[PDB]
Amino acid sequence: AMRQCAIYGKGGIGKSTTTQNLVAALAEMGKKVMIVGCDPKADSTRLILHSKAQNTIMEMAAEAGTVEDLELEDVLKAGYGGVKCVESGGPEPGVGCAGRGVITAINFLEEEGAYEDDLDFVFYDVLGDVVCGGFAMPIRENKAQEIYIVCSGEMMAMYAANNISKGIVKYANSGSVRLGGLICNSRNTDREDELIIALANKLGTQMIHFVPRDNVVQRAEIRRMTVIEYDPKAKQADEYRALARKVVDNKLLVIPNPITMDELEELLMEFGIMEVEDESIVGKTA
Amino acid sequence: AMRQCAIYGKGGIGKSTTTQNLVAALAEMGKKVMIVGCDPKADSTRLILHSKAQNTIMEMAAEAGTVEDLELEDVLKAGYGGVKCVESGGPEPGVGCAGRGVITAINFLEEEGAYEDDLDFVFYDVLGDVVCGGFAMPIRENKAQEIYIVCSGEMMAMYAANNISKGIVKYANSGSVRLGGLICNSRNTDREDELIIALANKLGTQMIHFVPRDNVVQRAEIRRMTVIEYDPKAKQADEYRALARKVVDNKLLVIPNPITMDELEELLMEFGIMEVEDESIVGKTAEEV
Ligand code: SF4
Repeated sequence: AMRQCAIYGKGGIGKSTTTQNLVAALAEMGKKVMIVGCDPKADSTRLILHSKAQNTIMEMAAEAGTVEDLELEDVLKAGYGGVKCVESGGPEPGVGCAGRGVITAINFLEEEGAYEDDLDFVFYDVLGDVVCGGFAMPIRENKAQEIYIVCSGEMMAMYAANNISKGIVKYANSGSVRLGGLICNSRNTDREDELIIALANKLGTQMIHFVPRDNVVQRAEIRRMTVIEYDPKAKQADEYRALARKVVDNKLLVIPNPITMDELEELLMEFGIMEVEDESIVGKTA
Repeated sequence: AMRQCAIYGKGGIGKSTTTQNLVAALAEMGKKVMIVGCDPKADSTRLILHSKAQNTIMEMAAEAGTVEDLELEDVLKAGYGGVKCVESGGPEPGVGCAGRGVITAINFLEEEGAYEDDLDFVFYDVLGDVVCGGFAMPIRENKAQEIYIVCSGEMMAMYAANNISKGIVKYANSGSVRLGGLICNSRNTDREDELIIALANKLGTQMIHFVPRDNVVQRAEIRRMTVIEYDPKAKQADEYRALARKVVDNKLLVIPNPITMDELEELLMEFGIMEVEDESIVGKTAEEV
C-alpha cells in the first residue's frame, strides 16, 4: 500500500532539489507519487511541474474566504511521470507559526480523498531549521512514518538532523514514525561521505545515499526540470536512481540515538572540518 | 535613554560575530551594553565571555523547574568591557514553541529590572531563518525598537531580510519598531556590497555598513573573542568602530517597504548572482535542445 514519507533538513543545502529528483526517479521507476511541499517559500514542486511558482493552499485559502471553497484540481497539479504536487504555503512572516500551512494542507487533502487515489508514495518536503509547531506536525500527528533527513558535512546541517532525530524520539510511542536514513547533499567537501556515514552510524541509522555535486543539476534546474527528465543518460541521473531504489527497498526504520554537541564537534574535528581547540591561545589573544 | 535594539539575520553568515564585535566596539566607546542571545544554539555571547558556551535560562529553568529563580550571577554573566551577556536557549525539539526561551528570558529580566540597571544599549541577537510569532516576539511585544539586519549577497540572506522587514511592517503602527538599516557581512561575493546597497535602496532603508572578511576575525574567534579585544589595532577593528558610531548616531529609523519575489530575483539577476532564465529551453531535454 502507500508509504507516507517526509524529507526533513535545514534550508539552503539543496533539499528540495534532491527530493524532486528522487521523486522523479521513483516515477520513472513506475511509482505513483505525491509531493506535499511544506516550506513557506514553496519551492518543492517547480522542477516536477516546470513552473514559475505553484499556487499554495494558503494563498488560495486567503482568496475564496476560506479553505472550504478550494477545489482539489486547483490545489493539486500533476507533472513529470504523473507525480502529483501540492504546496502548503504559510502565514505572513511573524504572524503565528510559520509552519502551520501543513495542518491546513493535510486536512484538506484528507477530506478530498487525495491519499487514496492511486498513490504508492507521499513525500512531505519539510524544513527542519526548527522542529516545533507546524514543522514537527507531520511527525507529531503520525502523518509520515518514514523520515529521511537531508544534510551535508556542515555543522548546522548536522545539528538540524540531530534535533529532527530528537523530535522522532519524542514521538516514538506516539506512532510508527521512524528514521529511515540520512541523505548527504555533497558540498564538494573532503571526506564528506565519510563524515555523514560516521554520523548516521552514530545515530543508529544509515547514510542511505551520498548525492554528489554536479553541474548537470544546475543545467537541469535552470530549465525548471529534474536531472531524470532533463538528461536520463547522465551519471547524476543514476545517483538519484540509486537513492530511489534504496528508499524503496529500505527496511531499516529506527528510533535514533541523538548524539551530543561534543560528539558532533568530535566528528567534525575528526574529519577535517573543525580544528582542534588550541589552548594557550584562548582567552588572551594578543 | 537606554536604547533597545535587535540584530536579526539568517544563520550561517557570521551574524553573531558581527553582533558581538559590534557590541565590543560599543563597550570600548564607554557604552554600557547587554546582549540577550535568542538563538537556540546560544552562541551570541561566547566571544564576550571567552567561554565555550554560556548557560541558558531554559537549561537552568529545568534545574529549579520554575521560570523565575535565577539571580543574575548564574544567568547574567558580565564579561569583556562590562558587557552583560545573557542566553535564552530554546525548549526541546517538539516541546511547545521554540520561542519560549525568548518570551521567557525577557519577562524574567524585566522582573529583575536588568534593563534599568545602568544600561545604554540592549541587543537581542535573533535568527531570522524562521520569522514566526515565536521569533518575531521582541518585535511584536515592542521589546526591540531599533532593528538592524545582517545579510550577505545571497538569496536566503536577502529573503530573510525581506521577511524581517515584513514583520517590522506589520507592527510599525502598534508600537515604535523601526528598521535602522542593513549590515552586509561580506562572504567574498562580487558586487555584494553594491547588491545590498541596492536592496537597502529598494527596501527604503540604508546599508549602514559593509563588514569585510578579515582572517583576524577567524583568528580572534578561535581565541573565543572579538577582533576588538584581540588586536584593537587591527584594520578590521576599525570597521566595527565605524559601524558602532553609525549605530550610535543613526537618525534613520524607517518603516521598510518590502519587495516581491520578482523584485528580489530581479535584483539578484542584475548583480550576476542569479542566472537569467532562457524561456525557450524551459522543459526541453538536453537531447532536444
Ligand atoms: S512553534 Fe516554532 S515555527 Fe511555530 S511559531 Fe513557535 S518558534 Fe515559530
